[PDB]
Amino acid sequence: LNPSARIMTFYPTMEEFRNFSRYIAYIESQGAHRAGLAKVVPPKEWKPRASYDDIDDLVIPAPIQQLVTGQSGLFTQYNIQKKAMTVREFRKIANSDKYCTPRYSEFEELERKYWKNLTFNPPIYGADVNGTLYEKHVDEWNIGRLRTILDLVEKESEGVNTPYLYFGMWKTSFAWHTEDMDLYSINYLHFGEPKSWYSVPPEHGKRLERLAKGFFPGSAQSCEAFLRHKMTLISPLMLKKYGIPFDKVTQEAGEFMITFPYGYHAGFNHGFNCAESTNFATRRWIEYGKQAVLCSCRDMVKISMDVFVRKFQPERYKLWKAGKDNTVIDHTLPTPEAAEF
Ligand SMILES: CN1CCC(c2cnn(-c3nccc4c(=O)[nH]cnc34)c2)CC1
Ligand SMILES: [Cl-]
Ligand SMILES: [Zn+2]
Ligand SMILES: [Zn+2]
Repeated sequence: LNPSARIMTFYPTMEEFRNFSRYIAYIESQGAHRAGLAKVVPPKEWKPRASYDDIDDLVIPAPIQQLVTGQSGLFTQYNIQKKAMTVREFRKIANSDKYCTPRYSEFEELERKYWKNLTFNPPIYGADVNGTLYEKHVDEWNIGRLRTILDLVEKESEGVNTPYLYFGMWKTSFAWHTEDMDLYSINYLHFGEPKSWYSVPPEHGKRLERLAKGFFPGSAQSCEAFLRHKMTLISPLMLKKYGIPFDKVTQEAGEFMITFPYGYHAGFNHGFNCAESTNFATRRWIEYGKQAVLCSCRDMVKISMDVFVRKFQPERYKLWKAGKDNTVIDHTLPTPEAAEF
């Protein structure tokens, strides 16, 4: 299924939505993982919070000023940490004449304005704030407690399993990358202006890596997995010029985005908004975690796979420890939990 590897959108009912892990296995049975990114529109009746009029006192402890350098669709992003500020102070700056969104009719027009102006007037991103906007009683798709097998690290083995908040403004960006340990991720857009994404199918990920290595040879010699530094920006026109397959999608308030193992993604914010995210796992991820290429030059996020191999692959434990496990990943295959569909 999904032989084109295009980004799929799902509209689950209230009954289908209630079981997170089962619904993840369902979208994989439909071939959603092949694109490396999927959209899930929850039922209109479901709300994770009754109101967003009570979060002005929330503190953003480490805001980052995003400085961009480059030309011809090739850029490097540098971070400057600024002093702590509240959501109220952040919203005032985000909506001010200096940083607000420019006037536009079509999305294509805004996308052109982004790629033409990303090196001028550096914006401020209220990124990686530890916290949640979900109310305590919410049991459906609660980012703060998904309860997947990723919790086996947490049970006696900065958290990858904990929630993060992202306060955006016009022209704030996220560079090309896969998740830490090639895990899955979940992103919910709570309120505000849209967030646009770019994605490369996992079956074509090595092609993006080869292109990036050719463009930045100095970075590659210093670190094998330099894309994990999250500093590299490559425009969709540069990917098209070199025949790299990719897709695009715009996420609106009240919508979920799912990233899959070894799915490269990048993107930008249209204006003032707030997103919540975390990492999660399925049984299909274990092989991805065992084979993930890690950052060498840095301190970096490293999860021991030992606990997963004992529990889910006891027959291969001895062969794995000796380094003789030569399993080849087929990126098209769905998770074993999708067997019932
Ligand atoms: C400690 N942190 C762990 C998660 C790390 C991480 C991994 N992925 N990732 C992102 N992916 C998708 C969208 C966004 C986005 O809208 N803003 C910012 N970061 C994003 C951020 C950052 C560092
Ligand atoms: Cl608000
Ligand atoms: Zn990500
Ligand atoms: Zn490195």
